Amino acid sequence: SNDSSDPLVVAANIIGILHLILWILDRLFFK
Amino acid sequence: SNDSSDPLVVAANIIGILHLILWILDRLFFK
Amino acid sequence: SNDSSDPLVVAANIIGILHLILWILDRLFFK
Amino acid sequence: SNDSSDPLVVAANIIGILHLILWILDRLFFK
Ligand SMILES: c1csc(-c2cc(C[NH2+][C@]34C[C@H]5C[C@H](C[C@H](C5)C3)C4)no2)c1
Repeated sequence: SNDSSDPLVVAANIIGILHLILWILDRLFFK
Repeated sequence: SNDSSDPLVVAANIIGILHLILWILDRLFFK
Repeated sequence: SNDSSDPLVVAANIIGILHLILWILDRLFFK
Repeated sequence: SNDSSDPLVVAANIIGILHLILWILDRLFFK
């Protein structure tokens, strides 16, 4: 079942997107 | 149709590239 | 054997995750 | 030929790795 798509690929994309939420927030209060 | 390639993979690459544009800009005015 | 999954994909996810560990730590002592 | 592996996937991993080289350098001179 994981042959079609591995959880690492899905998690990787999710992790990167989540990072943007936190990094973007910091950019909002940039100095 | 999405079996060949999922939109998450394409979006992930696009999101990462876009992040660089914003992060790179900040690096330009580094201090 | 690498046809099923290339090491680049696995390494890419690992590299991104590792980056978060270092970047997250910096955010902890943010100023 | 690109069916086996798309250039976007390879480029994505390369782009992320390259980002670390620049981001890591900044961390070296952290303040
Ligand atoms: C489908 C097949 S391979 C495949 C795949 C995903 C990745 C990692 N992508 C990242 C995109 C952004 C966000 C994360 C760090 C890097 C920039 C690389 C995850 N590497 O390969 C997907």
